[PDB]
Amino acid sequence: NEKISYRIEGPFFIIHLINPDNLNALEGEDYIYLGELLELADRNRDVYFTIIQSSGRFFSSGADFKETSKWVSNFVARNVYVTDAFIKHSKVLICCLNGPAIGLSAALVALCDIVYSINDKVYLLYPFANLGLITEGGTTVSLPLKFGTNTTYECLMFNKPFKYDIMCENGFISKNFNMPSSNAEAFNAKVLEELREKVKGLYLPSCLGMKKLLKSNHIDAFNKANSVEVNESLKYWVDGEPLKRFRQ
Amino acid sequence: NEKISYRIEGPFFIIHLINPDNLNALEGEDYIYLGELLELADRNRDVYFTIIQSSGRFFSSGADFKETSKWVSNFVARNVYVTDAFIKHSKVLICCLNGPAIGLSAALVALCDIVYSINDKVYLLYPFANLGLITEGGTTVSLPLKFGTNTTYECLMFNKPFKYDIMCENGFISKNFNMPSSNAEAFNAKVLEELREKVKGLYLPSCLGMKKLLKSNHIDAFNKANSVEVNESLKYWVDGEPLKRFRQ
Amino acid sequence: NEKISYRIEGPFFIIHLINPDNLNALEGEDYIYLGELLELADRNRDVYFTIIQSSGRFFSSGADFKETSKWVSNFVARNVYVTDAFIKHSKVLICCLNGPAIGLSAALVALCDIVYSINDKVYLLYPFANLGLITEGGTTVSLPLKFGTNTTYECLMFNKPFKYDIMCENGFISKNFNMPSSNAEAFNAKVLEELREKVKGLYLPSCLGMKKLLKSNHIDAFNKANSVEVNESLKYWVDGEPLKRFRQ
Amino acid sequence: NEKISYRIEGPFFIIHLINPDNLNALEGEDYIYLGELLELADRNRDVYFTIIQSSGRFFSSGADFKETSKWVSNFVARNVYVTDAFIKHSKVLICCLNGPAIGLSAALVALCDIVYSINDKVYLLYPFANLGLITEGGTTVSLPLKFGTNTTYECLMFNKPFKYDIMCENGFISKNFNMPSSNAEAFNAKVLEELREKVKGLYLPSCLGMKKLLKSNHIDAFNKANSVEVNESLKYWVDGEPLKRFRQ
Amino acid sequence: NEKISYRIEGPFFIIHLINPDNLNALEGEDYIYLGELLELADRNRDVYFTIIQSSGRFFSSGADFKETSKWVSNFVARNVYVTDAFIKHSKVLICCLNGPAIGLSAALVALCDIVYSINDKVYLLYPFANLGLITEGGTTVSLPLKFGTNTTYECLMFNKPFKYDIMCENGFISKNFNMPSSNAEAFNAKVLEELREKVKGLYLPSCLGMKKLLKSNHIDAFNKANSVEVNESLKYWVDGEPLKRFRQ
Amino acid sequence: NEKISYRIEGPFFIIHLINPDNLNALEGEDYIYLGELLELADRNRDVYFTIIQSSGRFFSSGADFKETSKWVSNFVARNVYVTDAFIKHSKVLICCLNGPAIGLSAALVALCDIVYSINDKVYLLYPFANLGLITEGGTTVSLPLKFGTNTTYECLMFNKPFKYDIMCENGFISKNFNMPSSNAEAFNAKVLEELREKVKGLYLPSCLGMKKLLKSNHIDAFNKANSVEVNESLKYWVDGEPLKRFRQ
Repeated sequence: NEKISYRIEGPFFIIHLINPDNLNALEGEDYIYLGELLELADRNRDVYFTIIQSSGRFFSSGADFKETSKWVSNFVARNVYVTDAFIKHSKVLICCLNGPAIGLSAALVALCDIVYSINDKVYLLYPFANLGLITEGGTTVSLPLKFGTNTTYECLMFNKPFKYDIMCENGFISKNFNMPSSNAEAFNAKVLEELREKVKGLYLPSCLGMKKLLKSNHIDAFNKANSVEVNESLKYWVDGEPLKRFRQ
Repeated sequence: NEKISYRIEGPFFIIHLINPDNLNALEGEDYIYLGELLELADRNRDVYFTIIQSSGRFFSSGADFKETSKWVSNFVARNVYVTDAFIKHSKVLICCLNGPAIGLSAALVALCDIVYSINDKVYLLYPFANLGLITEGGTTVSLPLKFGTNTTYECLMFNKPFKYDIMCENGFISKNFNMPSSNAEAFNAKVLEELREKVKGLYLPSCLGMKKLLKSNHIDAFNKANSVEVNESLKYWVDGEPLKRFRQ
Repeated sequence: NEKISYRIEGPFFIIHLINPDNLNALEGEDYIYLGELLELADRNRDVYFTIIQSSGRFFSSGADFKETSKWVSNFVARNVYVTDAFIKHSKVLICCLNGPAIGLSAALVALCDIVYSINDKVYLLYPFANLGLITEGGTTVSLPLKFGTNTTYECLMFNKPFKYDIMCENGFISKNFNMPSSNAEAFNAKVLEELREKVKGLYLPSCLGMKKLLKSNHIDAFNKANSVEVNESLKYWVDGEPLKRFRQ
Repeated sequence: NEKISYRIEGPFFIIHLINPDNLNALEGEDYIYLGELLELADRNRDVYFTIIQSSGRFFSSGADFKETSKWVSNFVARNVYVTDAFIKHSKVLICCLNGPAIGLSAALVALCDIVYSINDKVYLLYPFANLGLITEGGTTVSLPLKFGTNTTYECLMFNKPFKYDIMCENGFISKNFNMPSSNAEAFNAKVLEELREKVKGLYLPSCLGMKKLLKSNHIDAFNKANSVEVNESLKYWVDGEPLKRFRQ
Repeated sequence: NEKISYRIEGPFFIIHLINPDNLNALEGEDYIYLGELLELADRNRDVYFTIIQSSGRFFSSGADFKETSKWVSNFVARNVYVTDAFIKHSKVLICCLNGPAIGLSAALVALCDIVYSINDKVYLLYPFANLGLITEGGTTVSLPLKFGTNTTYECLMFNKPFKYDIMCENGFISKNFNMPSSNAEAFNAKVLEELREKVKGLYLPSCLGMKKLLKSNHIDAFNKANSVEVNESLKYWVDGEPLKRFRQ
Repeated sequence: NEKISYRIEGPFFIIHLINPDNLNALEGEDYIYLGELLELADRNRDVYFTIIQSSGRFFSSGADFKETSKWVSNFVARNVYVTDAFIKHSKVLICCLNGPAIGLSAALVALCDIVYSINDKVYLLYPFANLGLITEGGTTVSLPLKFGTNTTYECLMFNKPFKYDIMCENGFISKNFNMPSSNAEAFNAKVLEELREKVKGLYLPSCLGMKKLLKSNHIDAFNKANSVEVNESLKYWVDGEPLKRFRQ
């Protein structure tokens, strides 16, 4: 893949979105690829942390759109697959939010264990109501969990962003680096520099044991959300509203 | 009913408490009526949102109190009935908090999906400990969910209000309109004006699909809370403490 | 026990850590004793509230460390026993945080229903990753519940404190008394003075009824966390990492 | 109570229905009394087994029937109370079926851990459909559990007995003593004689440990059945059908 | 529909398979139609029982088989739809087994509340292993429930029939009419004649109340089985094994 | 291991107890070894069925018994380990019962998916009450599931065998080969001969898909039983009763 790279640095398996010119819009095969990198990280016994980093001004603008139009099966398969990979991952998922994330890629940011922001202009947008669709990527559970149920209805029902202030107010962001949006690259490096200091001394397998115990609180609910979100959407696709809306 | 009106405006089924002289105190039949308006809204295929609006300085002061005194069966039936109607409603419930809500009507404000406040003097009071009673209207689940479990014990155990600051700190309020308490009517209009702009463009059935998926996270827990709250209270009624306290 | 006292004052069963010289470090038998005081409080029909108070500058520095080294069975038995006593207690648990709590005693502070702080220097530290161990004392459930899941991963994975600001931001603390750390004794008295005013008027059995309904939301999850935390740790003990680390 | 006696013989707390002239029909206070004997047995640390024995040709013909007619609250309270006592009992419940059981007393026979029959004419009848009522005494769970779900619908829907053949076919009866119905007294003695031989040698607290682990499989489902059976019946009582039918 | 008729006789909504020449093989639209008859029966407030009757020597031989071959979506939609209709039906489902049932129609016989057999040659066959498929029509739950888990593995793993003896041994059949297979018509009439006698006297809404309480024991498990059976099969379809096998 | 062999024959991974002189009594390391053979079978993508075969007149007489006596930790570790391996195994487990099984090895026979008996003298004995112990090897769930809850209390409470008649009455045995106990070897061969015929034609991965869906009905309950059985036993070991009894 040309749009996504990865490397391993000690106990950190680093994944990087490197298509800043297209706002790291991602296609179905890019979400499959992302899911296969998480499988590589999950099987590497040296890796303890999987860091998701991007580039440019946006973290990701979400799904890139260009009865064979029954092409929506490959769209739903790709969503379920990469959502499932984020849900079951056993290594510590850390998102470096270098800017806004929209759609499915905003959903994956909400499934990460720890999130860091470049600055206070980041936001998460879930435009399901404007696309004639419903929750996806496990957001049925992840948004009420991490932002509270009333805030969640305000954002989702009226297609409004989860902004920085709301993020800080719910503790979704562990640390804001307060750095210019023109350099994601320095933000990417300074997070890894800070991660290298905080793991010194620690017994890393302990991080994995805690995560495993922590993930069991909601693992059923996340897995069921992945399934009922798909099921419930089929009828939106059969009606055809998403198909108009997905064109302007 | 003279104390409660309703009208439909496009996709908004609007319910309005219009007894500002008695602080919109409500009797058992007023809670039944409220429950029957939610059934009318829930069956109207044009309605997508049910807005609960009040009048005057208070949203509601709660239950209006004036072996035939086994009149507590009609009090518990009315609580279960209207709590159940709020729990199962499939349209987006939006509360316009024009002032304080106390008791059962404070419980229904906590069951709404979205809440807006007129100003920073609003509060929610659950005086169960001062009435020799226990949680009701599904507050066993709704308060820890939307305010956090420690805050919940502080308010409930010592009969203390959930004030505006606590509300904003937990994101219970989506927007404070910062308007004088002498005009609920202008606050009621400006919320509907803002709701008319935010639904433009959206696919409304999408709002319902998300809600249905969202409500399933806690539907069992809310339904069981409605039942065990009643069960567990019976013995408080059999002792007689509420009966003294319900008189001064 | 010389390090822990208790007394009863009306409806308040008061437990007090009185070993400020050793930062109220506690041994296995001190955690057993704590668990037996909660059984005495839980069976006293006059008691409605169990207040946990300490002394000096620290609330508690946690476990005091000085194939017979299979002495870890008595360490795991003591943790399960006192965690279980906090989990099932039916009286209102109120912690007077007079300073930092670390380890197992930080875990018990997170199981209390209501927490008050002496001042803004208090913190909670869970150094499991630095000891080659995993979550304990029901923290698998209590930390994500009361601080949110992302904040929880940041603190636990990197051995970082849950500080005052994070505490206030999640509403973990009901009231900060803003008093010097040199006098826990005046902080202990002023909390009890304020508790004596807030219970006046109330029907105390109502406090117990609400708690019982409130505790049922998570009782299964807390009991299972107590068990799987032990189970999952055994292999950390069998490896031997904790044994080195527990020495410097 | 004149209709019910009890005695203790080593580790056996023996309860005996001794009103053969009225077919051991039982009134509300007799079901309360039965429930209080199970509390005495449950608290006696010497008792390991609670044997329920009757007299005459019937084990029990069920409830004995002779807005004050809101006397149905004391009928529902008595059912919930004695059902709950059978559900939570921690000692081995053994029923000596000396003949047919009908109604609520047939429900309690289905909640016993072990059942012995005098002869092949015993039967269990649940006439809920002929009384304009619904399942009670936890039969919603106990009948499908111990007789299978299709057999259960055939018996309940059409008011038909669970006969001996059906009982043996599902293993509801551990042993048929094949003795005449004219002597329950010899059947009562020969069961106790056989119980005295089978406990010799055994570690009795082991019987209690197994039961505790065994009861946890369905304890939630039994407790919820006790509650939803009552809830769901209220509307049958409010209609009035049971009231006619309860008279001929 | 030419292959399926229905009529209403007092409280019995009678559905009849009338294509004995093709062994009542059913196509996708015939399963949809069956599902729509259950919706008509479920909404008719006069109906209390829905009787499923067939004709000829077989109850049904199952699915009738004659990238457009992505025709398997309409095959999976039809299975989920009619399985769901049987799962949620609120009226008493009674199957008149006039002979063998195979496949999806054998699955629907296992979802009926009560089953009657014409004679001892009836059998139920689930040939999933011989078709390169997996459980369907909720058989994941219904077979272990009504036949026991070991018997279930023997039949399913090796493509072997659930025969009459196994049926009687688990109480799946309420009554065998012992009548020749050459006249389903007289068997159909004699069941309805016997149903007309057994409902006399009873309070029919009581049948519905019991069913509602009874169905709640497993409703979650049946609904989840309907979903995970589909999900898990997709990959069998993507491999292509069913497609060969579905041809000979 | 000298007492246990294994071989692979097409899709059958065959495990064989070959110590007929000691009635295939098994030690802790033999249960570990059994657990490691199930891991080898579970990872072999060619294997679809794991057949457990024994030798001589007994299938197995159970645990072979010959503060270092804190040797009970290695006894509880071995039980949990091999129980867990049987619980999670994904290949079809088939037990060839060549005679009686007692203790932990009787527990593993109850965890097999399919059971065949040599003749009608086989039995399963769970002597927990005679050893001052409680249920183990997941029998808390497996016995009530496969034999019914009343039968289960009769056998367990009074230390009585689950005999052949009870086995056939609950369908625990798929087929009795009716062969002399002097030749387990011919019974072992004739089962494999019959297994080779029944798999011909079938799509074997289908067997695995069904099993996976089937095992999910009770997987939580089996895993929790494995844990709470151990937990609850510790106090029986701390008392010391098992230690006397384990000697005569």
